[PDB]
Amino acid sequence: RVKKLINSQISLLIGKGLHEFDSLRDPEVNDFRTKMRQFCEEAAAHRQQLGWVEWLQYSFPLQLEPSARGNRALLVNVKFEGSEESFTFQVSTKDMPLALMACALRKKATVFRQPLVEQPEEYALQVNGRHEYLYGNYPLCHFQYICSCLHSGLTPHLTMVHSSSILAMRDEQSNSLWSLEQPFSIELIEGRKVNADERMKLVVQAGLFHGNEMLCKTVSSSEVNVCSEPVWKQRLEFDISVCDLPRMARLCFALYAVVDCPIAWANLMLFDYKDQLKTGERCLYMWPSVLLNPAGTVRGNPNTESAAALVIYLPEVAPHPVYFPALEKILELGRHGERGRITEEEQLQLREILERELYEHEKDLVWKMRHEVQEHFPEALARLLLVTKWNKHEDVAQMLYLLCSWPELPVLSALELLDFSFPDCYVGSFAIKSLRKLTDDELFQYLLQLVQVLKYESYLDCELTKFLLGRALANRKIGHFLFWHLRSEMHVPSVALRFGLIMEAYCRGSTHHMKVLMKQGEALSKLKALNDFVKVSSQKTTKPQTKEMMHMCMRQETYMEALSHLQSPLDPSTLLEEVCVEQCTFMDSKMKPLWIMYSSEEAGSAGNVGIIFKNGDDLRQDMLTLQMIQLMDVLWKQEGLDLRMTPYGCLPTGDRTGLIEVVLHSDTIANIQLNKSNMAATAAFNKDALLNWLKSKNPGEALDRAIEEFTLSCAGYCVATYVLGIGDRHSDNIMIRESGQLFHIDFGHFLGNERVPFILTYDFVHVIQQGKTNNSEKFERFRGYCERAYTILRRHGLLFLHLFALMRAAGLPELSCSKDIQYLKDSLALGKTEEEALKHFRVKFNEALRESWKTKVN
Ligand SMILES: COc1ncc(-c2cc(-c3ncc(CN4C[C@@H](C)O[C@@H](C)C4)o3)c3cn[nH]c3c2)cc1NS(C)(=O)=O
Repeated sequence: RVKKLINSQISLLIGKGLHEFDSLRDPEVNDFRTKMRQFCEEAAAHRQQLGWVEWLQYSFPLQLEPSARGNRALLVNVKFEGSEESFTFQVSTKDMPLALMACALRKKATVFRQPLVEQPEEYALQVNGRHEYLYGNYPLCHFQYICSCLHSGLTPHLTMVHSSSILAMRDEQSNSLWSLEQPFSIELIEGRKVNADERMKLVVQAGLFHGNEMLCKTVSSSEVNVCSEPVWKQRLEFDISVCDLPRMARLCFALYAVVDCPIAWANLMLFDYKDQLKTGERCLYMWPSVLLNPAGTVRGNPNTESAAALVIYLPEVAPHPVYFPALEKILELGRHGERGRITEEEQLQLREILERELYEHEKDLVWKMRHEVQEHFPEALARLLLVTKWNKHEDVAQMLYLLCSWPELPVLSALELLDFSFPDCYVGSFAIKSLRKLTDDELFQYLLQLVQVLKYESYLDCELTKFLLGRALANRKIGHFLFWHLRSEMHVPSVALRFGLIMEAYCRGSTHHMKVLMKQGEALSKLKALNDFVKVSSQKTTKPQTKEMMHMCMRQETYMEALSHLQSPLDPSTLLEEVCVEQCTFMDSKMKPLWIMYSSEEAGSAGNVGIIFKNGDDLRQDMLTLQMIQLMDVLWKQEGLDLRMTPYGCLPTGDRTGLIEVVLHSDTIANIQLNKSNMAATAAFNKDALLNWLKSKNPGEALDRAIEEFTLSCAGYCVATYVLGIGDRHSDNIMIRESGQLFHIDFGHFLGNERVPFILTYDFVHVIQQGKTNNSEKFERFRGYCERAYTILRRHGLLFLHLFALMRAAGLPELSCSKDIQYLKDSLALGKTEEEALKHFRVKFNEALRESWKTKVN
């Protein structure tokens, strides 16, 4: 009964019935399902037996300040679970949670006149009405929650949770090739269901690829007249022996009409998932184009009824099955050869290119010196993997002999190896091996890219999937975001099977978390139906009329139940308790997004949270932009610079659907600049508006801190939008917080899409200068923040480039070519010394001040 129940709940949550994986009768899907179910159920068993602190590390992973992972006194209100009563203690920032625990326990002993059996060690500190905890040996200032409280001046509210109450949570949450010298060849039989102009002819272009690099030149078929069912029945002979074909070789096709006109493409892996070379007839269910697409999926289009179908024939090269030689035979072949006997002058020339795109002779020097590359320049592995002739088996074996004895490389170097430019399974396997040392916070930071890399994968059962599942089942937040990255792409036919299969495997490993996520999905189901109603309604009547009707709809028990008592998909730590129907509304833009507010008596002031549900637009690019700004913030803070950034949440959840985090106490620059009457912010000059509003919100001494907050966030956003090429910036997509904090919203365009200049808006220069026409003391202190922030990002120039290259797998239109990646290389001026790039930045900063000074004049 329960086995049947779990499957039906998995089918509903993943957004595809489990029976549909079975109907494929594909042994690759069936072997993935049994192997990963077993792998996931082991993690489940390991977890259900963890210690109580180890359970806190899984369920409530520490949220530490970027400064700690690698005095000033304060009031903290502490209480005990089974009591409404609480005590406020004066503590220090330098103090550990345990000192506060033993403190909380002394006052409870005096209040109850009993010398308490318990020790501070037995308890943990929960943030009031949040799935957040404060434990480990870290001062209060090192926790993201205490640090936050110190800037908004607020008192931290904590609850003492006993070890027995945590274990209660743990318990309630239970579950031979190299002797085939003949040239490679296929028989292109015919084409099916093709749709093209009857005037033209159909040509099939096939190509053999090892990622982006061609194994041999391309070949085109004979020009056969346009008709629905074209016929060829001709041999295609490639310029490569069947002995020379690498394990990860993909045969690519491109059907196209000509008098050029793309129609469809399709790719397949020449070797199956059991290392066996493929034989027999092959029907290719084609994907529609807009010619050769090597990066595209190697699985056929699921829509067999409408899609084009080319019939090929991989012939029997031998009378018995042929497998790719095992590692033991590979390492034995590559074990033989001559080392690099190079003179001091060529060793200097080698050091020049290995520390530096290179000429043909320069690739010959890397290859000869492949042992000195391994020995003295191991971090130059990727450059050596690029010089390898992946169309020669002896060359691949010599290379794969060095890779098996290659020392582990840093996380930075491992991320580059994950690229499609490195298609070898042993190279990919080596990348995950060097990525294991990634901490949970770093893995969280790069989890979006690692999920997109799943789209480059040639087979279902892979190291990257087992790695992502392993880390996801060891950490409930990683698991949370892994699920939503997969769930949000189920509508895309090319990944739906892969992604469907990963979530099922996850769900097997966490039955309780599937139930938690089903609750998020039920809430998002209601929000879609309500948002649709608002779209239709706003077209038929006034905003108060639609708002009231949204409120009536929300007040239905079905809605009240589905929309309340959940974990936020934006942040699993945030609990969305009682839905505040009176505060819910909708935005007046094209997609009419929903503004949903929540309150929690258990969480108090911190439990006033809201989420925005937006349906109609792809939100993935916003998310990427936001994650990139957040990374900058993390990087700046690791160098001691806090630019008071607002890296608010944005998470795609489904088809052109997702969530945006509400920042309360903020309004857009435009709304403030409206300069309305009978308000505190009303101005004598419109340039006074932002400043007047910062004054109204910040009385007395407080105003100076708001001007500083503005200056810091501004400098951070001026740099963030310049490096990322964020354009279409106006007063409607620029916001200000009551604390003085400036931040940007709605990122529709990045990376030029051409050559976006640095912008200094005189409205924000007027606040920086404290309303003074000239204030060089304050203006140049802001230029210093821009510079420092700019020169810190350049030091991690290789990281953003490594991350943005991986994001090319996402299929975002503004991230589709090397022109987009080049944009970042120019914005960070990576091909320059720190001096040159700085002088250049100043040229562009002064170019922006001259442009700002246009308004200043009037
Ligand atoms: C990807 O697109 C977006 N990305 C972000 C936001 C957005 C937009 C806002 C926002 N825009 C205006 C206001 C302030 N208003 C909100 C209104 C409900 O109540 C007023 C008191 C102040 O807040 C916001 C506030 N916190 N978080 C926010 C996020 C909106 C959108 N979509 S859009 C431009 O609304 O179509």
